[PDB]
Amino acid sequence: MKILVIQGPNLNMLGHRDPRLYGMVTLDQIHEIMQTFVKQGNLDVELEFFQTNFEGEIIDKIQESVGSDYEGIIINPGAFSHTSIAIADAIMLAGKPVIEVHLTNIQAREEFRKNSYTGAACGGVIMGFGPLGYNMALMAMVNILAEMKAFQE
Amino acid sequence: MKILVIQGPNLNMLGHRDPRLYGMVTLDQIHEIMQTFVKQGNLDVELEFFQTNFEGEIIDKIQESVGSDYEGIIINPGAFSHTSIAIADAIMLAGKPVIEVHLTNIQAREEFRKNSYTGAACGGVIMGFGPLGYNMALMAMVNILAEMKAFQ
Amino acid sequence: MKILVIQGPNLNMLGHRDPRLYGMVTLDQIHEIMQTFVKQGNLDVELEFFQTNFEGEIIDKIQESVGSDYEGIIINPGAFSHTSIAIADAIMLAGKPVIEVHLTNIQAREEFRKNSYTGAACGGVIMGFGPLGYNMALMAMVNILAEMKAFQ
Amino acid sequence: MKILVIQGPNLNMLGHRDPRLYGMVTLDQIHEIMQTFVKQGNLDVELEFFQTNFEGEIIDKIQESVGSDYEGIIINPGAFSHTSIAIADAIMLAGKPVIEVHLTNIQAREEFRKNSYTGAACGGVIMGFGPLGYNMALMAMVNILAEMKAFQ
Amino acid sequence: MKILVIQGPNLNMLGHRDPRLYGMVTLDQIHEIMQTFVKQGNLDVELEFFQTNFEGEIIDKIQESVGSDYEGIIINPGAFSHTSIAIADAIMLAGKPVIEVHLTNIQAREEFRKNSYTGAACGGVIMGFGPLGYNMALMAMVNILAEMKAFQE
Amino acid sequence: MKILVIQGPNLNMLGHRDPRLYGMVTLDQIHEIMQTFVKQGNLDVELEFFQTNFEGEIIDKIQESVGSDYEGIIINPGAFSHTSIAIADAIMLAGKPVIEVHLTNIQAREEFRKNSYTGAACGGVIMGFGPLGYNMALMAMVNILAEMKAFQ
Amino acid sequence: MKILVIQGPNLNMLGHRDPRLYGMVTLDQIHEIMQTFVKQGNLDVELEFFQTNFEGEIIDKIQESVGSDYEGIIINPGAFSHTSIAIADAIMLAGKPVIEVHLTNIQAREEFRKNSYTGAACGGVIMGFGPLGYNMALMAMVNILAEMKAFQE
Amino acid sequence: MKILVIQGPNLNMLGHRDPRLYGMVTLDQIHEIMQTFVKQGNLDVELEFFQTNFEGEIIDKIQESVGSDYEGIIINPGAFSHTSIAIADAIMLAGKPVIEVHLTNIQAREEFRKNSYTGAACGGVIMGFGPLGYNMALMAMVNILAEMKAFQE
Amino acid sequence: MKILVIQGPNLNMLGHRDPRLYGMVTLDQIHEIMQTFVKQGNLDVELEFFQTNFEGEIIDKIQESVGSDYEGIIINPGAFSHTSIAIADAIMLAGKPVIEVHLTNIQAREEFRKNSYTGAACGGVIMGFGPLGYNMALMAMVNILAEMKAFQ
Amino acid sequence: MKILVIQGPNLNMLGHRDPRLYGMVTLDQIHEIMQTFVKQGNLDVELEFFQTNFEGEIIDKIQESVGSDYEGIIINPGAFSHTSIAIADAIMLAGKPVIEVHLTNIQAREEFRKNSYTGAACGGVIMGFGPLGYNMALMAMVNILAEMKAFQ
Amino acid sequence: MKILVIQGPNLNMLGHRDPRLYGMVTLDQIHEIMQTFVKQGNLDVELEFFQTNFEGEIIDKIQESVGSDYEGIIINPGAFSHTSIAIADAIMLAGKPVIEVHLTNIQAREEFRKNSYTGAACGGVIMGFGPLGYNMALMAMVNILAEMKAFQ
Amino acid sequence: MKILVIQGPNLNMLGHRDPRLYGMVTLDQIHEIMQTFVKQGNLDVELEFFQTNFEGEIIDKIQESVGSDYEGIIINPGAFSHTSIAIADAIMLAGKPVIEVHLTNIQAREEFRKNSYTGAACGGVIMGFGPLGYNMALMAMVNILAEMKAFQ
Ligand SMILES: C/C=C/c1cc2c(s1)[C@@H](O)[C@H](O)C[C@]2(O)C(=O)O
Ligand SMILES: C/C=C/c1cc2c(s1)[C@@H](O)[C@H](O)C[C@]2(O)C(=O)O
Ligand SMILES: C/C=C/c1cc2c(s1)[C@@H](O)[C@H](O)C[C@]2(O)C(=O)O
Ligand SMILES: C/C=C/c1cc2c(s1)[C@@H](O)[C@H](O)C[C@]2(O)C(=O)O
Ligand SMILES: C/C=C/c1cc2c(s1)[C@@H](O)[C@H](O)C[C@]2(O)C(=O)O
Ligand SMILES: C/C=C/c1cc2c(s1)[C@@H](O)[C@H](O)C[C@]2(O)C(=O)O
Ligand SMILES: C/C=C/c1cc2c(s1)[C@@H](O)[C@H](O)C[C@]2(O)C(=O)O
Ligand SMILES: C/C=C/c1cc2c(s1)[C@@H](O)[C@H](O)C[C@]2(O)C(=O)O
Ligand SMILES: C/C=C/c1cc2c(s1)[C@@H](O)[C@H](O)C[C@]2(O)C(=O)O
Ligand SMILES: C/C=C/c1cc2c(s1)[C@@H](O)[C@H](O)C[C@]2(O)C(=O)O
Ligand SMILES: C/C=C/c1cc2c(s1)[C@@H](O)[C@H](O)C[C@]2(O)C(=O)O
Ligand SMILES: C/C=C/c1cc2c(s1)[C@@H](O)[C@H](O)C[C@]2(O)C(=O)O
Repeated sequence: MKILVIQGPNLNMLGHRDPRLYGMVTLDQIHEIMQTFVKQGNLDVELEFFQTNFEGEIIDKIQESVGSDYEGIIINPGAFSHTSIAIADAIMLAGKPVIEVHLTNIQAREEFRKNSYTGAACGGVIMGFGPLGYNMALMAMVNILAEMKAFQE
Repeated sequence: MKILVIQGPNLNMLGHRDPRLYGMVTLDQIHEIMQTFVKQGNLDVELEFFQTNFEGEIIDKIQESVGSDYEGIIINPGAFSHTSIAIADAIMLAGKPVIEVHLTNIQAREEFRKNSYTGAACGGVIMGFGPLGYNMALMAMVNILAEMKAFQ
Repeated sequence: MKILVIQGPNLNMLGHRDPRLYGMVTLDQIHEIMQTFVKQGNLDVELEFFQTNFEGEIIDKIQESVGSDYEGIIINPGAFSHTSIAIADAIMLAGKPVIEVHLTNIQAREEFRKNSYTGAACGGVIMGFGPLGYNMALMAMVNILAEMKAFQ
Repeated sequence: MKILVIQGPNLNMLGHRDPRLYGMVTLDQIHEIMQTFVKQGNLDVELEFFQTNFEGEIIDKIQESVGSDYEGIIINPGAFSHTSIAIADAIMLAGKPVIEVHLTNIQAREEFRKNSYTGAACGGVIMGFGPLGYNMALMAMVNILAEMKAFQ
Repeated sequence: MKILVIQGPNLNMLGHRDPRLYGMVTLDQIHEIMQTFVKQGNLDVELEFFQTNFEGEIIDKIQESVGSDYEGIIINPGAFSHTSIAIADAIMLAGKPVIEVHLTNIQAREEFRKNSYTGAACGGVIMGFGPLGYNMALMAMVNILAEMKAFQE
Repeated sequence: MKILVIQGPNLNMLGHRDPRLYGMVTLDQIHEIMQTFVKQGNLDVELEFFQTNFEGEIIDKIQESVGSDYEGIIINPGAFSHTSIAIADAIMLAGKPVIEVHLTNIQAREEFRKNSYTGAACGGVIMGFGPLGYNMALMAMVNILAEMKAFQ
Repeated sequence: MKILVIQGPNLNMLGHRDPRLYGMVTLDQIHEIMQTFVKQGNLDVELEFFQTNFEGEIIDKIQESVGSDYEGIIINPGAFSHTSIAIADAIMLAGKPVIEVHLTNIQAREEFRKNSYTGAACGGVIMGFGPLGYNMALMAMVNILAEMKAFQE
Repeated sequence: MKILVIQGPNLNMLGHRDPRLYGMVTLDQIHEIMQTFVKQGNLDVELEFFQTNFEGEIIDKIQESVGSDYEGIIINPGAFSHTSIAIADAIMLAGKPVIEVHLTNIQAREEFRKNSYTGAACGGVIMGFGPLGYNMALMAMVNILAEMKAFQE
Repeated sequence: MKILVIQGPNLNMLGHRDPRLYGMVTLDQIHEIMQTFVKQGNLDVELEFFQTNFEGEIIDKIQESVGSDYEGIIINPGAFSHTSIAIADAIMLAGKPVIEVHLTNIQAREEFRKNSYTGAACGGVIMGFGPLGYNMALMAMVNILAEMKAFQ
Repeated sequence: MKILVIQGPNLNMLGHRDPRLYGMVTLDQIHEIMQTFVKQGNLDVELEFFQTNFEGEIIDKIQESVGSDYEGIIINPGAFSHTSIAIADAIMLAGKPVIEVHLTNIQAREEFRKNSYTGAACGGVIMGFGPLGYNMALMAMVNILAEMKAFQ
Repeated sequence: MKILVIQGPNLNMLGHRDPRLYGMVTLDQIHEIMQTFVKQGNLDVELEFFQTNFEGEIIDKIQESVGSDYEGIIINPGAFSHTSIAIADAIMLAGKPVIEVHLTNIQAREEFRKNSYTGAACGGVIMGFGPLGYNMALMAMVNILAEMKAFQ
Repeated sequence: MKILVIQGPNLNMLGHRDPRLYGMVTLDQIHEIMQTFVKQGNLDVELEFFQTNFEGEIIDKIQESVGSDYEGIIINPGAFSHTSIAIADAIMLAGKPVIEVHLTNIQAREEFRKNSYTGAACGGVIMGFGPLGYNMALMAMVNILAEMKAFQ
């Protein structure tokens, strides 16, 4: 099964900036950890990784999850989580399972980070586990897609 | 007269997703309905259609309108209606007629859809008629322009 | 089909006061324009016009609509748009098409004009086109009704 | 005991519109149910019923309750509950017991129904029991009037 | 000159209810005091008195101040002061001077009395002087209409 | 009919403290008044009374109403009305009729008493009648239970 | 009887700045108009005029209305109307009648002018009549002090 | 390692009430699934399960995580998530890792569920995965405690 | 005189956790300091100490105070200060002196600590002095009681 | 040690006005009570008293404290507590102990008295004890200073 | 050019207190830095410096700028920026260019510093550059005064 | 010094639309004025200019400032100032000085312009001076870079 990992604005700077707040592990390193999670689990999962600082590129990518190629999305929308009704609508419209991940606990930071339009549109949200949250999302997504398959059969 | 029809984020997914909310007519089907409204009315209107999920492509397109080709805009900014001061400002600086259309009644949904920066910047707003709203906007734009050329 | 045109408080003062805000066409002149739109289109539409400054007369009239004479309402509730839950409720219980019209763009004036209880209760809202907005509403109501009789 | 039952706007449409929210029992049926309750408990109570969509008619009627004819009021102000400081003041100035009734639970619907200016002016408030709430009010009104008289 | 005195909902109950809050002087007594103010001043003023509990009657009356019969309005809108955008618009549209009077200080009571849509539409507001406020409004209106006349000449 | 009457925090201090606000009738007296009301109307109703200052004991007790012993609850949550989402959820999950009672009019006191999470979860709410409100609730509960059974 | 007229911050610039908003009549001219109002009425009133841009000077002056010399105060607190809980408390503590005057209608301007801590502390408020409001306050104060005298006797 | 699973008010009614909103799987069934997760993983984890409808019992239990017996807590505070500053403080004071779990997405329900005092106090939050969220929390906690151990050595 | 010292949720963890926020003196050490303040002053004061994490145990204890044993309460409600209308109400109905103490300055922390329902219900509040605040409260309670017995 | 006692606007009117709100003891009487508390305790405390209605005189005085004469401030800013960021800032920059006192419980009055910029800037706040609050502050300041000289 | 530099409350404590927030450069040093900037660019500018903790002295001084002596004002109102509608009005009534300066970024501190009534009244606002901001203001003031004169 | 000047959405329309609000000077003219300012003060500064209507292009460009090419950024984010937490975070993560400029005074326009997420992330903010503000920023940037180097 194909799982699309979408990483939003500023995430490409992971490990390179503000280690104290977001950690030393880079985005390329998180994605290799996700692939090793699959390999070791022998999961029937093909991951695709996509990062962008553009709202419109995120939406275009989500819409491309139309065709029977991608089954689920794992998304960290970054700061667009708090502001983008347009990505939230794209998630609602996608009609495939979407899981939201935040490295930090967005309940425990500035008041302006508390709202997540996107996260409200997603089936589930994971926050404050750093990079591990992404392996937690994989685990979850595999289970959700298998349970959807059982129900269809 | 040249009329530019701008369709904002997610609008291209019409008729393919969430039919009970946004209906079964696709974006291509709305646009051919608008064309038929023109043809069948022998209106002297040349339509151009543009869809995008990018706020900046919308601004670029509104600014591209400045050069005596395009005379009015009919815009559905989608979710950017509620969030984009930047598009509101582009509308303000465009210095020609802009009508906002919404498929749904944005007073009757989530609280976060009630604010419209863009609609506040347009001369007129139409909402809740589905696709017919775009034909309503055409009727308006043609009367507005007609009346503008007489007053000049 | 019978269409009822309800004009709320102050609307009768049109063209006699504050022309730079609400224009120079009077309420009688808008209504004869709507009639001409019907006649000149050979629409099978019988218009009835009603103006009042009384919230209760508006409710009475919406309820009087219940009996298979009137098929849709075109309403400009005036200032009651922003304050009258009671008219919103009458609209909800009326069980037929209601379109709200506003002469001005109520997203672009005082903050207290942004809320519309009534417009939230209507299928569609039109604002900011001046008098033309009522012709836009007629076009809509006729298409809505047409489409309703086919689906029955 | 002469007890005035005032029914506010839209209440005359009971049973005739939106049965799923407000029930199939009509206003006339509720008033027969109140008389049946007065009989089958031998309350020395004479009911007077008054329905209106006019705020001012409700205020006129409350003021009429000045003369030693009517001893208490049972009121369902409808949507005026949420908006009418004028009816709340009329209640306050009346100096007779008033009891507010709502068919629905106005803590469990839209946010705009939670405020009741009127309810706050009343001695007590009943909500969410449908037509029975009016009998519950009768029960309390007879009791309140008894207490006042024992004190006299 | 003709001055219209509009008294809003509940005002007809003055002196008869809640003396403690609104006083012992009745509405009919305030209006006789206003007429005696004119008579004694030898003011060229004809007063018309109108009370109603209907928003629509107030608006109808204000609109009737169209014809060159009434020059100014003195209004106590009562509780409609706080709620009626429709009366505020009627005042704005009237294009004759309108003065708002409150018996009580509506800054010193419930929070819901603080907003006055109507008072914001009026040229001036007088509050908290009881019945005297109405003679204060007369004095003011006479002066305003005389000053308007001088300016036109 | 087994009907559980739950009385929330501070309610056991009735009559013993602040008589001017909450009356001189004690909680024990209110419960005798409820039994007297069941007798003098031959309601086939058995009352169980429970008072506590613990939120969790109220939730434990509502959950106990799972087994086909207790058919309905009459609750005065006290100050937990304004604060306890946990009791409101217990009410929602109970799937038996619940009716909320307050001695005072909680629309007419401090701003912090106006919210009732619990009341919103209940089928109906009664306030401002003092001890009588509990009898009013009984009346409604017996009726609600009858309607449910006729439907069964 | 002695009536103290307190004029708050910026009022000394009347007639000299922003004529369009506050008028051409200067503060010294308003005070002469008030004195002519007394003279012509033959009112038993001695006026004292005091302007200051200092909150503390206003409060000190109000407290000086302790001794049986001043019977009433007519105050335009200016912008301190909206901000000074300290002047509002001084008014409450004074226990003599105080009337608030605004040249403009503070209901019809910026949202930040709508609150009047001071005006809520005063028995009455007059706003939007320009200079005339001060003669309206005099009229009112004379009537209030005479009515207080009758009641004491 | 000992992991304490705290389940808050109403959770004991899982599977028995409102299946549509919270599911058919009971609380006792979730806890057996967590134990099978451990057994199958061969994790060095001893689970203790505790449910209560009492705020004070939750706090007492958290404080009992003082002694070097329990290393981490997995908590679903239920409705106390939104209201209990006292449990949030107990979490802050505990100085052991605490993970918050919600069955539902509390961003996508009533406005009153959006605030989580407790979740802000926790290192991480998981929401909207139903029962699976608890196995996701276990996975996370095992990883967090192992990483803490490596760092101490 | 008997003085009851009530310490609310988490207070028992003092000096064992978060020393930089709440200090290094334990709850037992504060209480023996209060005892020494009494002894060393030969005050005629008998202290009783009570800590709990349960809102209902606090209410129970305030109500238990009603019987002419206990003359005043010194309370630190902890986090319940900000949330418990139920304890505020218990304080109001207790009908004797209650002083609230907080170790920290609750005006100078998170916004959610600024509201104190309980402190609004107490005669006096002390905050920000650490443990010394409890000795300050003792000094106050003894002067308050002294002055109360003279006035009786 | 030198302790400066600053009394803000209106405080000089104590005991001469509104006795039921602020009591009958004058400002001079409070200050001689504080002196007696010192003398009778043989505290090594030299008090200086300052009252003013001027925000700037308060700031001037706090800044004048900078020079090794004055060691701590006891302040009642009066109404400036709720409005003066400028005094809050002066307190922050003063770099020595400041205790705020209020005669009344400012959590239990108008909503506009609940905010205290100044009290948020002080180490400790005392409110609701009347004049005794100033003796409480003295006790605190002496213990705070004592403890500060030992730690140096 | 005579340019008045007004420094508001607490500003005279620069360098003497809280160096970590406001720097180690004193107010006197900032004013020498401004003179050095006028020299090393030959601005025909004469500076006058005025610091005060009194709102009324700031208003008195702004009013003094009436007479054709002072052509512009450079002001750092301190905390009065956030609270003084009176100083904002004095700025508005002055009819000479005024420029506001803050040492710190008042968008990046407490929520209560974000509002500036004064800044809103000024032609421009500078923040977050420390002492340099005053030179930046000088630069703009000389330019603004030039533009006005070219126009003259 | 390589200094990047980023100009946000709508800024390329300077001088071409709404001259009354934003002036007649074009973006190209502002950038020549900045070069002229660098010359006539011999700042060893090389400017790079970048304008875009795309939020993501602004973030891409700020990230490009990672490599030791560009030492500081001067940014006018346009309307993204009020809405873009994403650009504010890019500013924060950049770890080079950034200075925000606005042509207009964003404290003196609509309420929706007062918030600046970006400005809050920046070292300083300049507003209301028109084109000159960019030179003021240059002045500060060269200084800030000097201070950092002296420290190096
Ligand atoms: C290199 C930057 C990573 C960021 C992650 C996030 C950012 S910025 C923020 O813009 C957002 O508020 C929270 C966030 O999505 C997270 O914690 O994962
Ligand atoms: C295929 C999606 C169409 C949408 C239309 C709209 C969306 S999403 C929403 O994002 C917006 O709130 C309302 C809206 O502009 C409309 O009703 O036309
Ligand atoms: C002659 C007055 C006409 C009015 C129209 C309207 C008014 S007043 C207002 O009271 C309302 O806010 C807007 C409005 O409904 C519209 O623009 O059509
Ligand atoms: C036929 C309509 C009945 C209505 C009743 C009510 C309405 S409308 C509403 O306008 C109001 O909010 C609640 C209400 O008073 C009730 O539940 O009884
Ligand atoms: C007999 C009732 C007189 C009233 C006057 C007024 C009422 S009710 C109120 O409804 C309104 O809030 C204030 C008011 O207009 C006034 O003080 O004059
Ligand atoms: C002896 C105390 C009785 C109380 C009742 C109530 C209290 S306290 C309050 O805590 C609550 O706000 C209202 C209330 O439920 C009622 O009016 O019945
Ligand atoms: C020369 C300035 C006169 C002013 C008067 C007033 C000002 S400023 C304002 O500071 C205030 O908002 C209203 C005001 O008190 C009034 O209209 O009288
Ligand atoms: C049987 C009830 C389970 C509940 C779970 C929850 C409840 S009630 C709620 O009280 C809370 O808002 C969310 C919640 O913690 C969750 O989704 O896990
Ligand atoms: C060991 C924990 C002590 C606490 C004290 C307090 C807590 S937690 C808090 O929960 C409360 O907000 C403030 C408080 O009451 C105080 O400062 O005394
Ligand atoms: C003689 C006036 C005394 C005052 C004291 C106070 C006042 S006015 C008030 O202006 C302030 O809100 C509370 C206060 O500081 C206190 O209770 O000590
Ligand atoms: C020695 C104190 C200097 C201060 C400056 C300022 C203060 S206090 C504050 O009171 C204000 O909020 C911001 C301010 O104007 C600035 O950053 O320049
Ligand atoms: C040609 C448009 C220029 C604009 C500038 C600005 C705009 S639009 C606005 O979108 C923004 O609120 C303020 C602003 O950044 C400024 O004053 O420089």
